[PDB]
Amino acid sequence: STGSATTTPIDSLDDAYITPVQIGTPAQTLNLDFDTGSSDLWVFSSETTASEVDGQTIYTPSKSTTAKLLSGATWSISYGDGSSSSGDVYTDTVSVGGLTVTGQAVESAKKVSSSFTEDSTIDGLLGLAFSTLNTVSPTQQKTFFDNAKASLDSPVFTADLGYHAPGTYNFGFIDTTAYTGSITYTAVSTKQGFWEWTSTGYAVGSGTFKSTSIDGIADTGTTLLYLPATVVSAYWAQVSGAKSSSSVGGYVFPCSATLPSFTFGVGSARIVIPGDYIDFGPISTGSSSCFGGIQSSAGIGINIFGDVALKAAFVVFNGATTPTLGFASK
Ligand SMILES: CN1CCCc2cc(CN)ccc21
Repeated sequence: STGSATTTPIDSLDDAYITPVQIGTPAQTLNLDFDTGSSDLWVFSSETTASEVDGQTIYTPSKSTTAKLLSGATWSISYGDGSSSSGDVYTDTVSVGGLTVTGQAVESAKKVSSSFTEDSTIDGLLGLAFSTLNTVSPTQQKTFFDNAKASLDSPVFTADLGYHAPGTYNFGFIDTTAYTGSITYTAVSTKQGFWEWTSTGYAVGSGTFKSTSIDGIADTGTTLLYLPATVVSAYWAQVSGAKSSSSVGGYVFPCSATLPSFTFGVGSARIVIPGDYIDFGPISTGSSSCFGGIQSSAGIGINIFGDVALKAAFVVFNGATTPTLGFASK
């Protein structure tokens, strides 16, 4: 089997991407945020505290003839920014782009943090990291991809995120028309539950490539590119007037600036992030200070190749017995 679904930016900055997901029978379509940095499929639901729902589409398990309470199971996830959601668990039929999994754990939110309530376009997250990170207790549950894997033509999914435009998540096949050149594959460590890999270096604009190992994760659920402070300082030093602002929470730059590209290495290959992809717009409406798309990871504990980096590439998440990541230009 295969599946193919379009993923659409939630706003004009590409802060996140939503993909329609069919849950239950008859289908209830929710727009979920496919997250390769986490491993829970959770949704706003008829069980979510009413004051914490503000415009999201909800899953109502009592209206699905295939929903079944997973007795005794609860979940609770804290994200890296401090956001959180928790609740109970149903199993139900879940389909993405024509690919159907029966018995998928659908984690129904009873509580969500304000950051989620405020995002009316996101109806939940569909985790695509390794199932070892799934938070369901007392019986950990598998991700949608893990459940689908054996049925897929090939045990892979691909992320092809658009810049200011829709893109595609495919399951079970490589679309060889979706990228240019060849795909360069690189090793993955699953020891932390992430799609963790080592970039071979970077360049700023037309500058020379610096060969240096940068361990990080491929994370579709994070917006920005978080890299070591040395790398990030080298990037922003090429933007006149750019500076790190403790009050704003990162590097900012004059909105009148033209930003240089940023290149990262994948083995001997190179992925170029155009300068425009690094502009996240005014820090507040009407400001002439703009927020940068490359930020320091120093306070995180891990480097994160988020959407800023991934949308410059066609990315293969190869879930074979020994997983690997593939990157191609496009
Ligand atoms: C608060 N917020 C809502 C928008 C989508 C989303 C995704 C993640 C996963 N990195 C964390 C928070 C969050």
